[PDB]
Amino acid sequence: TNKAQEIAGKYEGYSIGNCAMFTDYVMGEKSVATIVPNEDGTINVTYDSGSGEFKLNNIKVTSKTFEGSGQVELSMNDKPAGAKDFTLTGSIDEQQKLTLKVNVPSVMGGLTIEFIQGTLPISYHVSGTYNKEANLSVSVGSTTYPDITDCKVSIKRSSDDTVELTLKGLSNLNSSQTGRAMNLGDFTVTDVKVTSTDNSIFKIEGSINTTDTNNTPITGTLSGTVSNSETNITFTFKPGAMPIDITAMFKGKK
Repeated sequence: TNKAQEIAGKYEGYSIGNCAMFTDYVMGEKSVATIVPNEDGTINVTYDSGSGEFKLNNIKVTSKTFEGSGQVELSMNDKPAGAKDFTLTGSIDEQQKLTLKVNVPSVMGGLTIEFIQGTLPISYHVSGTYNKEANLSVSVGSTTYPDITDCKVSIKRSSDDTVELTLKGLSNLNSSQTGRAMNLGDFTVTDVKVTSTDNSIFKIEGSINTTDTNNTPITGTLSGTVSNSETNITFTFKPGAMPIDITAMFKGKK
């Protein structure tokens, strides 16, 4: 059994992209890499990333590792993206998992794409910037303040099933006829848990225990959902030593 056969196979997973302009972007959720031995002991590799198919032929294998270069027609969108040069490196680890990385240096400051074997982490289904059709409605006791439309929530992956969530816009709170506004800043809630019973509606939940951008302590909880680019989140928190909670309901689209 030669070295090419030792790494032969269909490997399934997902593909993540990084360039000068964005990081951790999903290039494909159901990517496939296929390594097939030739009679002479070389391999052909086909990597369907989901935003481009990368092919190499007649490549040599060393210590479960390979590399090569070629041309790819990228399809991050449908449009006729002309051929670009790429280099590809790949290796199979001791547990038979494939790691694969491609560099397309001539586009967007340097585009790299990584193949990661297995299922897409759930946190990718909630991460993003929800600043479209956005609204933030704040209430305390019997007061409901005017709608804030200058606001957003940003969600960043922290692990497979946790995220970091920043609410911006509370600084724009204006007084109501029934009460004065509070001075409130932006804040970030780490360790927010991501779950789903159907892989279509995603629940985000966590306790809040931090300080805002004016250093006011913020304590409480948040609860929301993401589905098809829309989020709805209720934050219930106490600023400082305030003996009543405030509620902020956010909605927006990414």
